[PDB]
Amino acid sequence: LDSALLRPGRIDRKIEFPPPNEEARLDILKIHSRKMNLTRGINLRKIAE
Amino acid sequence: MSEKKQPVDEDNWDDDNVEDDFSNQLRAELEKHGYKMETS
Amino acid sequence: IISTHLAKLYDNLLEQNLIRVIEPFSRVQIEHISSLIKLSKADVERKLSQMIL
Amino acid sequence: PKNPDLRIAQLRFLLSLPEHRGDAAVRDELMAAVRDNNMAPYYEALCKSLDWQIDVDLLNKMKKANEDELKRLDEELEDAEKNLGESEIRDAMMAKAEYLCRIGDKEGALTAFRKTYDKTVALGHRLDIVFYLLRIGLFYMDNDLITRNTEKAKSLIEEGGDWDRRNRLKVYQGLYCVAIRDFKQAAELFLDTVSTFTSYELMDYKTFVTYTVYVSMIALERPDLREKVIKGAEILEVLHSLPAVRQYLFSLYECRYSVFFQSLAVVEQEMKKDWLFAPHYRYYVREMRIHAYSQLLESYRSLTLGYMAEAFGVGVEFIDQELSRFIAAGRLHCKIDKVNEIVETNRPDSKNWQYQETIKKGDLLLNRVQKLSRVINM
Repeated sequence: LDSALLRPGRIDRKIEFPPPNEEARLDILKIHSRKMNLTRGINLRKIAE
Repeated sequence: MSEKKQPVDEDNWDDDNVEDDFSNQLRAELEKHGYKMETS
Repeated sequence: IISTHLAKLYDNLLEQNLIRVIEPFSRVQIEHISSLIKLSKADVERKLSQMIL
Repeated sequence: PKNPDLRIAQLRFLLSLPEHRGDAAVRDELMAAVRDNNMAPYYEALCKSLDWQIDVDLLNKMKKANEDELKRLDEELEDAEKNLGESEIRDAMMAKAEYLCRIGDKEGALTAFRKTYDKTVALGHRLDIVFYLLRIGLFYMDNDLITRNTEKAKSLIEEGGDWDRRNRLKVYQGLYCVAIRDFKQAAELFLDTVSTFTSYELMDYKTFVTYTVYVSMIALERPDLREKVIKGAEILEVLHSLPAVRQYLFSLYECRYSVFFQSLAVVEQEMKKDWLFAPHYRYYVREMRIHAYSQLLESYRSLTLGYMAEAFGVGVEFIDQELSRFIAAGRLHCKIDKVNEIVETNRPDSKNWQYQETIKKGDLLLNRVQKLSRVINM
């Protein structure tokens, strides 16, 4: 992007968003798994792995 | 209002029907049948 | 796999002719339905009892 | 916290109602009571208990520890509001107000729960708060307060699917429908037994299996029994660990009539000792009797009365007095002969018995609207 946009007085904060690790792939499966009709015994950890 | 001059002074109904048909009858059947295996 | 399913097929096909020959009448003796299925009377009696149960 | 909180009330049942059996219940109930900061719910349980004369310092160390959690809330409310997050006062006691729900009574629960209900703009906290109000609504048997937050609960699951908030909820409506004598709705809320989980209130899933089979054996007929509970691999293998309940269920299914009464005294006696089935153990087996009678008796017409003693259950005069009160009770559709020693049956077409409930409901609602009509306009 622009160096004039990379003027240090211009931008106040830049925040990086990494791809999720094994910990943060699990909870999106957790929140996303809410509206599904499941079966008891899934072991979501393996699915995240 | 509501003075009513005095001349003298679920959870509850289904098991009360069992208290109607089943008041003082059997009550503790655990041994009468074991006492009827040899008689009957 | 055939040897597994022939008994369960044999139960359904037992009952399939069983409802067939019980049709045409109102009352009959069990000795005639045993005669016309060509089978016994005790197992047919208990099996008919399973239907009305 | 409210997750082991049902065992507390079940052990209050275990303390109070068995009169001879009140020693180990007041031992382990105290073992849980005068620790984990419990203050309020056992003063009258102490009245039903013995004296326990020096409980004063035991109450003082725990109202002191309660005062510690209260005053650190009182150290949190002013730091939370200085640089505010998502109303961090109600975000602290939106979690510690369940601690105040267990430790305090329902008031410091309720004003903080209806307080914090307006904080979170999504139901991911709200519906769990409402689950907590449901669980205390069982605890104080708040039969009117459960009717509110059941509907207010169910009003939130439609956005999303939320099956850990709907199937979990069905366990609450099922335990309410078996708390009351609504068995056909209890098993129907207990229909799945698949998404039902290794719970907190039934930490054994097999206890949930026993409950749904004990309500299902009344709740459904043979077709449903010869398809549903007999072909489920998820229902067979869990009572494969049960010797008694597997035999108690199959003896009715395999027409094993005489041995059915043996385990019937076992399951009924356990039902007498059990919490939450103690209101209706007397009504349960008298349904089981007339069901087992009608199942066998609607097979034959010319079946005699002295056949059922040796093949069904011993005592000819016991069968006499037991069927006399049922035909005389107006059910068990047959007509018994006596001095030629044979039991006759009949068959009623659904023209009279289906009409009887109509005149019952008509007289009920006529009583209702006539009573209201006398109430309003003076």
